Amino acid sequence: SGFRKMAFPSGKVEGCMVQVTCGTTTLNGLWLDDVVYCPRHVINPNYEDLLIRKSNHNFLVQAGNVQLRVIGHSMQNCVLKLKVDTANPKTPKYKFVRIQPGQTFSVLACYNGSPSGVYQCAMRPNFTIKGSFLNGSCGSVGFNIDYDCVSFCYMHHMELPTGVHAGTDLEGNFYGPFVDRQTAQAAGTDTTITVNVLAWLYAAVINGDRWFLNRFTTTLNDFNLVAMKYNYEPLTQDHVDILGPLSAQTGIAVLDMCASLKELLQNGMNGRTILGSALLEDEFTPFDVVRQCSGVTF
Amino acid sequence: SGFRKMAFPSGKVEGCMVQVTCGTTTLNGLWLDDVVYCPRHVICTSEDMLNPNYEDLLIRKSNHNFLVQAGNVQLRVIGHSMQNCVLKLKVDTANPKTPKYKFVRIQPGQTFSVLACYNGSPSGVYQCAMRPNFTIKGSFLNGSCGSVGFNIDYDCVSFCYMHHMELPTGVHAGTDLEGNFYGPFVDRQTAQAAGTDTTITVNVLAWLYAAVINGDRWFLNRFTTTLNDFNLVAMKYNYEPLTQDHVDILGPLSAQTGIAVLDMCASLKELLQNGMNGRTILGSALLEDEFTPFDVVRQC
Ligand SMILES: O=C(Nc1cncc2ccccc12)[C@@H]1CCSc2ccc(Cl)cc21
Repeated sequence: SGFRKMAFPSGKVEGCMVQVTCGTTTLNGLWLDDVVYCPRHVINPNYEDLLIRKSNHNFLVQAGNVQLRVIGHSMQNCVLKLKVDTANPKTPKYKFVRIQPGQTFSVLACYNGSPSGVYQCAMRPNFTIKGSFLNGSCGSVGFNIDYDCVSFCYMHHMELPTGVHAGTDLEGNFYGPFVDRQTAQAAGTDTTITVNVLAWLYAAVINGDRWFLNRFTTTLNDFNLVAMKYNYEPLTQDHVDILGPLSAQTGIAVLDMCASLKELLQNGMNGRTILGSALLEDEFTPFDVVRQCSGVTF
Repeated sequence: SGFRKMAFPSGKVEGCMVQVTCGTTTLNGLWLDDVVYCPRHVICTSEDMLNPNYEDLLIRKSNHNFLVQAGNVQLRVIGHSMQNCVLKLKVDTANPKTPKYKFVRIQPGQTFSVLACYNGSPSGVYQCAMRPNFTIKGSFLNGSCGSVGFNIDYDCVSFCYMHHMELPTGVHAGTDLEGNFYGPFVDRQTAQAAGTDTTITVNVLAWLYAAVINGDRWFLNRFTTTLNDFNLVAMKYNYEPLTQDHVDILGPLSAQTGIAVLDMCASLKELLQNGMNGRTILGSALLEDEFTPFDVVRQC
């Protein structure tokens, strides 16, 4: 029993964190094989013009107490790739994956190439992450672990004026309509990840919290008309299919749980909590719920 | 900016997790140097869990009865001893991945990271606090016994908890790494219940200071309070008494924000009286109590 916001074990990623210094800017790098990936803002910015002026010895890369020597550099979108002479012996089995809004991942927050914390979060529908980062956290990475394979999905680049964070996939493509420069940028109005709230309501049922259940069901269209009113993302037939295993396990049809959610949105919690929360939690995917309520290991 | 419940990076602990099997029972072990630490109840059978005589069950065991597995490698047990509720299995190989470590016993209100494991394989990491009633509100299933709680400070891993059991309310009980249980619990299947839990007041105050550091001030008020008046009110909401030690501990956060501890106590009293009124503090509609004053200074 119990339901916690759980992150993947970060060990396979800790062995990849390095410090990257260029000029006065120090941030984090991801050392995989003989390449160090880091935000290109380490170099009105014409990044082609800025990178051409830099030589390999301008980038000081530090892996623990060992300085790696840079033997090449190239840019791929908003990520700088520093070719190093040494392949990381701790390189795990990995993939670069781009995630969709609503998908969750673990973030290994780093400062000066040293991991300081690990937390679980979700890519918001507005493409920001509500992370916890300070100055020097740039280059910190988001990931998921599948068996023995680390799927890198995020690299931190900046903080928006509202305190939320913006970054790219490992190929340098930003999540969201953001650019890597000091300019007027704002996160769009956020919405609640509906499929994730439903997954969390199923997790509450699996943990013995049933007070919010009711005899009612709803059509997908009627639920979505309610979801639009409360700034909740539309629930698709794909989401309903994805919730299938949890619906079979608890005996509560997805549209039956949708009527519970509709009543919760119109009436509130009434002083009650669900899994120790007075708000509807949306940072657990259906897969996260199954994984935690079954104990899958890595 | 931002405030998350952050766990320590678990890598230094992952390289210590092993599987320990004794008969039909399989649980997790912590392999540090040439010793594997695990709950002693790994030696318990079916008609043993109610009233086990661990000394009697252990004397009947030999080293080869304990199967220890580190990844795909079976470690050879060359000795065994019991220290309180932990079994110490001497192995023939020192863990090359052993980090700099200490065994520390924590007090209620202290937080730590838990590396939840099944079959010696880490599955997740989360943050939690030792409740005032000595239980932890963890996320543990069958086979998670032997999973450990820890903090990392200056490259040193301080092991503070080892998971042993789940109480009937879904809360968890365990020991420090010397085998001493936290709370009035025993590693027996006899009727045991967690005491009434209370809110960790010093942690709620630390979290209110974290909210102020992050720009949220809506809950502040023009009032102050005496420590005694705060404790009389707080106890009525099942909040732990705030001691002068707690007030001293909150000193640095009080100096940083410019809000005296007793002025923040008056905001807390008012929040307990009024509730949040549809508002949130650091993305939460409840008062968070699993961040210590030290965690707040660390993260903010
Ligand atoms: O509680 C125990 N195991 C578990 C530990 N954490 C989470 C669990 C979730 C679900 C089922 C079992 C879980 C064991 C076996 C049951 S009776 C018992 C009595 C005393 C002692 Cl020390 C251990 C145990």
